[PDB]
Order: sequence, then C-alpha cells, then structure tokens
Amino acid sequence: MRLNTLSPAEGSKKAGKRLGRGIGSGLGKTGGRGHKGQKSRSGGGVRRGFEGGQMPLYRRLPKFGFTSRKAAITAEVRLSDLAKVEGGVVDLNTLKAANIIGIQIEFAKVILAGEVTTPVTVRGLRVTKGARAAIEAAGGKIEE
Amino acid sequence: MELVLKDAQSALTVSETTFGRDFNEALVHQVVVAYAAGARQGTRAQKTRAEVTGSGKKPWRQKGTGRARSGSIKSPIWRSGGVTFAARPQDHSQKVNKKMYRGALKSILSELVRQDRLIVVEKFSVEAPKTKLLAQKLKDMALEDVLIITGELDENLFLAARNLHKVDVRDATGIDPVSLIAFDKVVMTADAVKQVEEMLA
Amino acid sequence: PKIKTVRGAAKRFKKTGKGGFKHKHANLRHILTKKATKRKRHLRPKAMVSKGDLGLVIACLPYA
Amino acid sequence: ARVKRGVIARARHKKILKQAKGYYGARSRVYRVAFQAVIKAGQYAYRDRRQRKRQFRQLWIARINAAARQNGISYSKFINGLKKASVEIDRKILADIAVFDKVAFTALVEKAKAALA
RNA sequence: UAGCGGCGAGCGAACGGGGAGCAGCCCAGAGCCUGAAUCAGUGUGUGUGUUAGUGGAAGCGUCUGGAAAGGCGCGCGAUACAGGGUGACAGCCCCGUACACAAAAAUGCACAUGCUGUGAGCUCGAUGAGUAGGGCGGGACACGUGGUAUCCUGUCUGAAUAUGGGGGGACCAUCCUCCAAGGCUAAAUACUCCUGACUGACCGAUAGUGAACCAGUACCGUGAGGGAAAGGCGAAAAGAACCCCGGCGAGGGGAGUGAAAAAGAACCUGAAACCGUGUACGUACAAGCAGUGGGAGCACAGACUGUGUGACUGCGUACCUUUUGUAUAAUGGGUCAGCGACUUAUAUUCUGUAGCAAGGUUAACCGAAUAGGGGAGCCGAAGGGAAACCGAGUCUUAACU
RNA sequence: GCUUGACUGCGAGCGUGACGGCGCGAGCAGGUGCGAAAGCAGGUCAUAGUGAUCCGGUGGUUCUGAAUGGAAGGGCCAUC
Ligand SMILES: [Mg+2]
Ligand SMILES: [Mg+2]
Ligand SMILES: [Mg+2]
Ligand SMILES: [Mg+2]
Ligand SMILES: [Mg+2]
Ligand SMILES: [Mg+2]
Ligand SMILES: [Mg+2]
Ligand SMILES: [Mg+2]
Ligand SMILES: [Mg+2]
Ligand SMILES: [Mg+2]
Ligand SMILES: [Mg+2]
Ligand SMILES: [Mg+2]
Ligand SMILES: [Mg+2]
Ligand SMILES: [Mg+2]
Ligand SMILES: [Mg+2]
Ligand SMILES: [Mg+2]
Ligand SMILES: [Mg+2]
Ligand SMILES: [Mg+2]
Ligand SMILES: [Mg+2]
Ligand SMILES: [Mg+2]
Ligand SMILES: [Mg+2]
Ligand SMILES: [Mg+2]
Ligand SMILES: [Mg+2]
Ligand SMILES: [Mg+2]
Ligand SMILES: [Mg+2]
Ligand SMILES: [Mg+2]
Ligand SMILES: [Mg+2]
Ligand SMILES: [Mg+2]
Ligand SMILES: [Mg+2]
Ligand SMILES: [Mg+2]
Ligand SMILES: [Mg+2]
Ligand SMILES: [Mg+2]
Ligand SMILES: [Mg+2]
Ligand SMILES: [Mg+2]
Ligand SMILES: [Mg+2]
Ligand SMILES: [Mg+2]
Ligand SMILES: [Mg+2]
Ligand SMILES: [Mg+2]
Ligand SMILES: [Mg+2]
Ligand SMILES: [Mg+2]
Ligand SMILES: [Mg+2]
Ligand SMILES: [Mg+2]
Ligand SMILES: [Mg+2]
Ligand SMILES: [Mg+2]
Ligand SMILES: [Mg+2]
Ligand SMILES: [Mg+2]
Ligand SMILES: [Mg+2]
Ligand SMILES: [Mg+2]
Ligand SMILES: [Mg+2]
Repeated sequence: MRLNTLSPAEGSKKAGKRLGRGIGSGLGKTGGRGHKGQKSRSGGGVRRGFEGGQMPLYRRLPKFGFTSRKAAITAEVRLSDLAKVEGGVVDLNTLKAANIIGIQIEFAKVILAGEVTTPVTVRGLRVTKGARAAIEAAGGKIEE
Repeated sequence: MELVLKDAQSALTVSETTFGRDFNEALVHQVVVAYAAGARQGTRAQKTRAEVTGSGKKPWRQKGTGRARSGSIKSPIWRSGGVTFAARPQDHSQKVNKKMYRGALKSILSELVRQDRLIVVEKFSVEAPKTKLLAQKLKDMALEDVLIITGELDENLFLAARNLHKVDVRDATGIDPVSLIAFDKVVMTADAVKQVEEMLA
Repeated sequence: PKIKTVRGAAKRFKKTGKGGFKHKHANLRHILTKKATKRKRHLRPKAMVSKGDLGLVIACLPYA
Repeated sequence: ARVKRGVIARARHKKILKQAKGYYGARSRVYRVAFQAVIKAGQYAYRDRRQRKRQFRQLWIARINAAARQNGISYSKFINGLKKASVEIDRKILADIAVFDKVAFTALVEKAKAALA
C-alpha cells in the first residue's frame, strides 16, 4: 500500500469517447453523426416532443383533471413508522418530531404497510381497516 | 484487536472493525484520488473568440477576393484567435460519502498494523523545542520517514518537527488517508490511538 | 440548470405504478351526437401510453 | 495542459518519409505525396504476394512444357501421365529438374509415357 | 412544484424550513423637571498597526571537470530544508527564511480624557386628504384581463378618520391580523482602476495580455477607429591586438580569447520545405499514377550475405470529399513547419463500479478546516382516483360474473 | 300490425394502424319492445356522409373551494 500501488476496480473507470481522431479510432471523420443532415450540425436537433410537424402527442391528447391542494398537505404513515416515533402516542406533532411526516402536513393516515409489534396509541389520525386491526392485535389503541 | 507497544512492551486493546478489517483497495483508491482532486486549486483561464481583444468586423468581403471565407479575426482557426474551448476556473472537489471515507481510513489503518508500519508508544514528547533533539529521538527509535500522531497538541514537538521534511507531526483529529499512505512509518501515541478509535467507531 | 418540464405534457400525462403513463382519450370533446354511444363509452376510460410514444413522453416529463 | 505536438508530429512524418525512400521527386521528399505513395506500395505488395505465387507457377509450367516437348510430349499429356503413374513431384521441382538435370527429366518423361500408354 | 402561457415556444413563484447577520429610533408638541443617555466635530494621553530599517545559525577534504553547488569521505545548524543567485544540482558561499528588535515625523484604528454643539426621563396629548378608494388608458407583481386579488399612476373624480381604516388572491358575511397617505438607521451583500504578500495537475514567444522587445508603437484611415511583427553569444566581453587578399570596401583567411567561435554579434539547439558540391550506379530506339512482384549487371562493406543502383519483365488510371456511381475532364490542396474542430457547467436517465442498505445521503453554513458538526431537505420502502376519499387495494357502475 | 334496442353501465376475445386512433364482438347487470314460444333488437345489406388539441358556451354533479361559511373559478359527466 503505497501511493503508486493503488488501482481502481476493474470496470470502474471507462474510456471516454474522443470524436474525430482518425480512422482507426472508430469514431472517425464524422464522429458518429452520419452524413449531413440537421442532426449532423453543431447545435443540431429538434426539441423534445417534435414530430416533424405532426401535432405532437402532448398536444393531440386532451388535458385532464385538476391538482388538489389538500393532497399536498396529506401524508401516509406506515406501521414501521408507528415504531419509529418515540413514546407510545402518535400525534401529528410526535410524527413531525420523529421526522416521518412533513412539517406542513395537516393530515396523515396509517396504512397497513410493514408491521407493528409494540403497542402504540394512534390519536387523531385516520387509520385504514387493516392497519386498525393490526394495531389492535399488537395491543394498541386508536382514538379521535 | 491488540497492538503491543514499543516503549512499555504492554498490549493495547482496540476495535477489530477499526484496526483489523480487510483492505478494500477500490474504496481506498477512490478516497485518495478524491483527496488529491480536492487539494488541487484549479485557477486558470484562456480567452474565447469572444474575449480575445480585437474588432468584430469582417476581415474581407464574403465573395470575390477568392480568399477563403472569413468572418472574424478572432476565429479559433486563426493565429492569435481565441481558444476554441477556452478554460474557466473550475472546482475539482469530489464528494466522498462519510461512511466511504471512514471505511477507507479503517482499511488503511488495518493495512498499517498488518504491514508493521504502525508503531504505538505511550508518549512521544521532546523536552525542548529543538530539531536536534527530535532528530536524536527519531534515530534512537530507528526512524526516518515518519508521521508522528499525537493526542494532545504539543508545541515543542511541533516546532522541533517543522524543519524535518521526512517527519510530520499531526493531531489525531487531523489525520488524512494520503498522509498515512505516504509516510514510511506512523508512530501513534496511546492517547492518539484511543482518540482515533473513538473518532472512527 | 434544472431541466424544465413541458407543462402541457405534465397536464396531459400521469405516471402509474410501474412507470407507464395513463392518458385521456382524444375525440370525446365535441361533436358527439354523430359519434356512436359504444365508441364514446370506450373512449371515456383512461388509457396507457403505447410503446412507440413512451420515449417521447419520458423526454417531455423528466421529473414525472 | 497545453500538449505541444511538434516532436510527435515530426517523428511520425519522418517514419513515413523513410519508408518512402527511393521514390521519384516529391514522392520521396514531400510528406503528403510520400505518404500516398507508401500506402499505394503497401497495397501493391499485398496484391503481389498473391500474384507472385501465380507468376511462378506460370513460369514453371512454361519451362516444363518446353522440356517435355523436347522429349516429345506435350505438357498436358506429360502431367496426365505423371498423375496416372502416381508421381507427386510438384512442378517447381519438375521445372528445376528440367533446367539442371536432363537425364532425370527424360527418365520422368519416360515414366509418364509408359503410364499413359 | 403551484401557477402563467397563440395553455405553443417558453416563463416560473409564494407559504413554510435551515443558515449569515441581527438595532432600533425620531418628527407631525407642549407642560414639567432639564446640560441627564446618545451622536458629531475638536485638542491631549495610551495601545496597536502602516509609511525607512537592525541582527539573524552552521563545511571542509578528495575525484571528474573550463568551472563543483555533482561523485566519494568525514563533520556541524535547524522555532531557519520558503525562495532566489553564485562558472553543472549548495541547509552550512551570498541575499534571505524561522525568530527577536526598530520610528525623529506623518498618519489609520482602538480606548481614555477635555471642550463645543447635541439633547435623556415623566404626565398629558396628537397619530401624515386631493390621500385611500373609484372610472378610463398603460405598466409592475411568476400572474399575457382572465373569475384576478395586491402595487405604481397619465387622466377625470373622491371618503372615513380608532365609535375609524388596510389586508387575508373575484365578491359577501364572520373571525384574525395590522395602522397607509413623514423620515433616519450599522451588520451579513456586490465589485477591483489600484497597493502588498502568497498560490497554481495555468501559458512558455504562432502560446500567455493586442503588447516578455521603447506597443496601443510602426503602419492604415478625413475621422470614429483598426493595429502588427520583433525574446536567448558567453560563466565572464575575455566582443577578435597584429598580419594578409580586397576599394584606407563588403566579405574572407590566419593570429588571439574562450570549455566551445560549424558560441563571432546575420551569435544556444538549429528539423523540414527549398537550393548546391562530391562519389557510386542508372539513363540518349523509348510511350502513361512512376510503384510493386520477378530480376541481370555494376559499385561498396566485411566473410557468401548486408548496402546502394535497377537494364529487362508480369501487374498496376493519386488522395479527400460528395455521390446510384469518380482515373474521372466533379470539389479541395504549390510544398514544408507550427497552430486548427465533440468542450465546459448544471440538471436528468441508463451502464459499470465502491460504500451502506429498508434505508441511503446531506445543502447552505459552523469548523484547532478535504476531519467533525449540520438531516433543513431529497430519493425509496403503496398504490388507485380528476378529486374528496379509500388503501394492498382502488377506480368504473345502482352492482360488477 | 304493434313499437322506440336509433337503450344505460360494461365487456372475454379478435382485427387494423408508427401512433393519435378506427373496427368486429359473444356474454354479464339494469330496464324495455315485438313474439304464443324458441327467440330477435345496443340503428339502417356492408363498405363514404368527415375534423385532433386549445379556448370558450349550455345543463347536471355525493369532487374542489387560498383564514372560516358560502360563492367565483376549476374538475367530472352530457352536449354545442
Ligand atoms: Mg465504430
Ligand atoms: Mg465505422
Ligand atoms: Mg451517433
Ligand atoms: Mg461532410
Ligand atoms: Mg443525404
Ligand atoms: Mg443524419
Ligand atoms: Mg453554431
Ligand atoms: Mg424533516
Ligand atoms: Mg456593423
Ligand atoms: Mg490568444
Ligand atoms: Mg462533512
Ligand atoms: Mg366535455
Ligand atoms: Mg540585515
Ligand atoms: Mg545567515
Ligand atoms: Mg564538492
Ligand atoms: Mg552547463
Ligand atoms: Mg399614520
Ligand atoms: Mg389609487
Ligand atoms: Mg380595484
Ligand atoms: Mg390599499
Ligand atoms: Mg379569501
Ligand atoms: Mg522557440
Ligand atoms: Mg499578437
Ligand atoms: Mg508580439
Ligand atoms: Mg574610393
Ligand atoms: Mg573585416
Ligand atoms: Mg554553442
Ligand atoms: Mg546558431
Ligand atoms: Mg537543412
Ligand atoms: Mg539504350
Ligand atoms: Mg514520356
Ligand atoms: Mg545486391
Ligand atoms: Mg516494373
Ligand atoms: Mg452513399
Ligand atoms: Mg450525380
Ligand atoms: Mg474506376
Ligand atoms: Mg479532379
Ligand atoms: Mg475536398
Ligand atoms: Mg485547386
Ligand atoms: Mg450522466
Ligand atoms: Mg451508480
Ligand atoms: Mg308478450
Ligand atoms: Mg346502405
Ligand atoms: Mg393549440
Ligand atoms: Mg386563447
Ligand atoms: Mg359548466
Ligand atoms: Mg366545502
Ligand atoms: Mg374559504
Ligand atoms: Mg362550483
């Protein structure tokens, strides 16, 4: 182990394409751009979703729906997150302190995802049917 | 893990994770390379055809003169024209994940112990701030190219070191993988080794 | 700098569980009375983007 | 990292020019021309290794025809007779024998004639 | 992202969070007590810079060499082995460097202090009207007039005034929050004509500034303006006394200097194109991409093979580009030398590889600084639906086989 | 002659398109018409009779509603 005995893993560093350095290189004269077109040109090419002029798919098809502002402030909790908090009470504030839900999160739901072993008291949160059953089995409590 | 000491011939227990792990060469190499990249300064710049000092007028008319068609005197294919892809000052600093860095350090430390390049001692203080004294001590310890890692900061030791280019005295907080690899031997004080273990975990 | 989204594409497409894109069918917007009810019914539900245009959609929506 | 390219460029040119020694005019003096000439020579050499094989066989056949006729038999007939007689002597050797050993060639011809009829 | 947008191309927040820095005041006014805090100028004293500077360690012998700083021996200094010179590469030869000191005078910044101006605290008040709103036309807000809140105003109007008024994205009610139409205010932020120090996986004379050189010069232009080329003898001029040819030339040959003048100022090296002198071989009956395969002779070098030439002979219409297709009478190149074109930054995806793994990782910033802190955030572990919402399901539908 | 199947929700599975799409479809649920009944009927013997998106208009709505309650605007469904 000297500064002239170390070496990278095989496959770590790969050879960097150098365009336009002669015939043997492979990427010879043209540099893998074929022969004179728009794409051949420096700066050449066409913007995203351009189809020669055809009405592009993102325009062909109709716009739909709207964005909900309450969805931005809802969140979804896991039973593994019911264990990740500290204590035995799961409020919004407690979850936030734990760092599980985001700060501007008015509402949260406990979903049956993962598993809860310790007894936990879910207070003031919506809980899905499977999650509620799981928590009860764990020996927990849910209250509004 | 257990390192016997030179001065007292007494053992010192350490973590197997820190001082007895495998040497992951690829990881170590990446970390050292990153260190070098970070150390570079990267201050340079050429002039693009934009920046080269001159007028932006057409040297001669597009057609007629029979000369090849020229547009600017600052062209990159002209003598005293711009550099085509002129450099700017750039930051060559690579990120290294904390865990990756720590692992690399662990591997290097382990390698040193295996290779018998890590020498542990109870204390490596010099009495005066005198290069002559430090040199004599090193000779007595048999050493020449060495990184003396100390726990607590020592003024006499640091000053004495200053003029020996083969010798380098560091605080245990300021160790770095390139330095460890570079220096022929590494002499850690007992406090320093303990501190390093605490740091690395 | 950050790549910008094609906002029209964002409006018209939404990503699914594996990484497809559902979209609303064309032709159910105006003159309807001539269109047959069966056709209208079929057009009503959403539809996955085909294999051909998936790439184009992906280019349009880099943060989708 | 300004890689000046004088030394390499000149070495490369010099190698090509050296290869093009002995060519008339700019084909031995002026790089562009010399290089063109060198490439051409290479192409010719490849062709002519093949053509060399062809030519020498042609020469051997001509010599053997002359010798066989001197011994009163055409080349084709002589070759057929030899083939019949199971003589595997190849025609480089046959030509050499004809040139330098008339008795041996005559003996061979006799064998061919006997085998033929 | 939400939004804006021929809903195209594109533009693009805020709320909220983490940091840097954090300083609050005064007038619309008078009574009291009143030189009371603060701020500014101005003298004086102290401290610390700045504008000259001082000291600053320790090596000789031998070999090669023009010369030692190199080789080989044996020593010494080092809070000084940064750096630069000196006849080749020097810790100890010189200048410095670490470190310790220094200002008659002028002056920056601190306090301390004197003088001048400056006015603190209490009670009672007062609380910015052609203004806020509005109509018309524009503009600014991410916001293009749209359902468009908010800000500015060219034009025409025009309130209430704390029992009051503004905002909370058309608008109304409730609730919350603030007080416009008067001002001042350090820090964290931006930049470098200029001054000093230091640094570079920056250039090294076609590069780096246009300019290493008497360069914004020569030169060009009426003018605004454009705008070059051009570095190197030697360690030291020791820069060639004297003689000779020559026009009391130029130029050269000796001589001398020097390590070297094929280092002589047209000066380090001194390539290529291009032009000569000499020698070997070939060539004046022979038709073309000028080579290549075969190949005689001749010359040379060694003891037959190497080299040089190439009579004669088979085959053989350059290169690039562009094209269905070029010897093409299609393009480009007089040649040489130097330079001349897939880069960089940031986002995103896939592949390899390393780390950790249901977790991974930090950004600004802080930091005896590539350590460590910082988890604000971001991606992932759950999807369905336009959405409310539901959730290993969900949407469709009255319900789904 | 009697009628409104010129139904509503869906739809195994196929055809045809680079795609946008276009076409055929037994069967299931609801509710109907003719037939004594078996049955047939989701327009016409079939193949032309047509126009994406955007931007709006009209009606409905158990979605949304920028402090809160509404509303505007947006969405969804039908349609121009
Ligand atoms: Mg290739
Ligand atoms: Mg190829
Ligand atoms: Mg390509
Ligand atoms: Mg081309
Ligand atoms: Mg073409
Ligand atoms: Mg092309
Ligand atoms: Mg361009
Ligand atoms: Mg958080
Ligand atoms: Mg002009
Ligand atoms: Mg330049
Ligand atoms: Mg860090
Ligand atoms: Mg509609
Ligand atoms: Mg001095
Ligand atoms: Mg000194
Ligand atoms: Mg010496
Ligand atoms: Mg020299
Ligand atoms: Mg006021
Ligand atoms: Mg107004
Ligand atoms: Mg208004
Ligand atoms: Mg207002
Ligand atoms: Mg509101
Ligand atoms: Mg040069
Ligand atoms: Mg220049
Ligand atoms: Mg110049
Ligand atoms: Mg005269
Ligand atoms: Mg003279
Ligand atoms: Mg010389
Ligand atoms: Mg010279
Ligand atoms: Mg020459
Ligand atoms: Mg002749
Ligand atoms: Mg001729
Ligand atoms: Mg020969
Ligand atoms: Mg020939
Ligand atoms: Mg072609
Ligand atoms: Mg043609
Ligand atoms: Mg041809
Ligand atoms: Mg031509
Ligand atoms: Mg060409
Ligand atoms: Mg030409
Ligand atoms: Mg990439
Ligand atoms: Mg990867
Ligand atoms: Mg009936
Ligand atoms: Mg018909
Ligand atoms: Mg449109
Ligand atoms: Mg419009
Ligand atoms: Mg409507
Ligand atoms: Mg509501
Ligand atoms: Mg509301
Ligand atoms: Mg509504």
